[PDB]
Amino acid sequence: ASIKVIGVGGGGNNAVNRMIENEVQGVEYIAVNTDAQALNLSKAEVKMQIGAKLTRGLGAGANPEVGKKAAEESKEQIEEALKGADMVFVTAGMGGGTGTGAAPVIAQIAKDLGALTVGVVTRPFTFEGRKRQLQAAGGISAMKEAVDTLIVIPNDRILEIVDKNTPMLEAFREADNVLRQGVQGISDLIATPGLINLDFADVKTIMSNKGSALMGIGIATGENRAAEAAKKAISSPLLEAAIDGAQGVLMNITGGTNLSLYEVQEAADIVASASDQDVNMIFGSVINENLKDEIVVTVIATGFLENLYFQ
Amino acid sequence: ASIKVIGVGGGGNNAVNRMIENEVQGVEYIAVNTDAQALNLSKAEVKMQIGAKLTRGLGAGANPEVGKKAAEESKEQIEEALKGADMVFVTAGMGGGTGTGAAPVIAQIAKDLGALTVGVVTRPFTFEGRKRQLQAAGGISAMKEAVDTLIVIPNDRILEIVDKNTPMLEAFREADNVLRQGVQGISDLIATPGLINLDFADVKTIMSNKGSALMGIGIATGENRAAEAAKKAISSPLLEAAIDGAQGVLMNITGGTNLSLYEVQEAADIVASASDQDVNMIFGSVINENLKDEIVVTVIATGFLENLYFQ
Ligand code: NA
Ligand code: NA
Repeated sequence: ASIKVIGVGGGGNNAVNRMIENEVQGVEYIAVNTDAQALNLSKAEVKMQIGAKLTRGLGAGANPEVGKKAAEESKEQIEEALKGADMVFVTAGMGGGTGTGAAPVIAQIAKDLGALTVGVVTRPFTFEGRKRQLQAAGGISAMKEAVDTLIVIPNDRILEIVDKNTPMLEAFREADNVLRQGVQGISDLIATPGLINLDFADVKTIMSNKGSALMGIGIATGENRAAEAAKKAISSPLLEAAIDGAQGVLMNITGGTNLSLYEVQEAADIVASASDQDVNMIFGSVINENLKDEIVVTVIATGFLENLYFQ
Repeated sequence: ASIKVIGVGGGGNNAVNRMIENEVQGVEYIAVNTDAQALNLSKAEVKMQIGAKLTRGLGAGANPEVGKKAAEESKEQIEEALKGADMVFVTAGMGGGTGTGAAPVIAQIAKDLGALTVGVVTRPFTFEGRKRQLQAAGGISAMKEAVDTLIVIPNDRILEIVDKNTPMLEAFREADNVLRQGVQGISDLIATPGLINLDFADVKTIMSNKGSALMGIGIATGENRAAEAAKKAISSPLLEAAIDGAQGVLMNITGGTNLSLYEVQEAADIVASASDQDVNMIFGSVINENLKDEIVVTVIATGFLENLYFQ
């Protein structure tokens, strides 16, 4: 019901701006940062500088311990901002100071206020280096303890989706779009008009597994678009483990006014077929009138036990 | 000081028997099973049938939920057996009913009595099938929540170490020997006479990280045996992640009376060199007079964040 999306650090702030630009419905936005200049580029109504005394508005120096202390020092302000939320999406890039350190604090605060708490985070590109990778892993570990479900987006896999000539700036931009998709894929089903909506209880079920979660996105146009987009979503490089490993599955199929119930069910069947016979699966559909013939299928698959996929 | 090794199910019971056969010092042995016939093959002084009413001595039917309930029903008996332990090694194969379900209960009991609680478990061979793999992953997940450190031994990697003509029976036997090595590698350093012993506090440090732990074993003979065994241990297929990912490292070098302090330090240097500059590393050495020219180096590396190594 009351849904808040809280963007923590640069990548999270970008995901929040993308949602606002795209007029995503039914949610309140909160932008959090230690970097006051980055925060002043936010489009969010609620802009929350944390660590003012500690960081002086200059960011966390890529130190997760500073992001953490900043969040701890602004605990009261965060609690007030999230008060009464039924669901909170805590969205952040991992590997820096602010996202890595503050997001897990914010997540535990959201849990403590009684919110269904969903983390949506990116693992940094390998090109960012080993220190970024290691810090990110620390953050992902803390986030996993602090949320109900943690959706982890591997940025390296984005480089498998986009053109090989994609510039680095656009690669980051695409990462932040995938973050936005991880949030909107779920929130739209609860908040926005479609052929099939889900209530909080429905979502709440699959979003309360242990392990971690992954997402896949598929886009298609043309007569066989529903089957094609559904297969693309489950075959997505973002979905690093096959969906038959998942304990729960949510499917969102979004399209224009020419998307039919038959297409929704056909896509759902394909996803169900690739899943465990005992999966808990839910699905919905929403209409975006700016789509003509394009449809977008987002699968969120939860309950992957990390130990099963250890290299 | 008071060290207990508790073998839970068939694989754990085998590891316990191997230690007893090899006269491992300084530890008390407890064998646990739901299968009364398997338990009557134990050499352990304390033999603990669990789930007598529930399973009638016939085992858990490969159902982890039955192993769990059996352990829960014998909680009092387990608490009495472990009472006062300073350290408890909970050793089990994962993927069956008894090991998978009972070991995590036993581990949390050991934690609740104030023991430093180390899990040493095997992941089943792939040839055992998908159901075994999935059950095992569930168990590893529960064990990780219930111990201070969880050492995970991938049985498939044993097939990379042994002869390609090794029969299946001997493959299982080798798995259970690696389990024993995971326990004795640590316990011998606290309990058994050597060039260099470690006290509880020393171990306790590296055994209290988060994430999971891995082990590597190296064996060599001849003039350059110490350097060779140390390099073999850190290059071991059992050590599925490179040791520079670890937060803590223990090295045990064991040999006959011809093993020198120089050799111990040389091996320790090689291990330290391959580790993170900021690793917490400890090492010791013990003498086994039945070794002539052979030495054995065991590395236990703790604090691997599982998310970092997700496929
Ligand atoms: Na950041
Ligand atoms: Na068993």
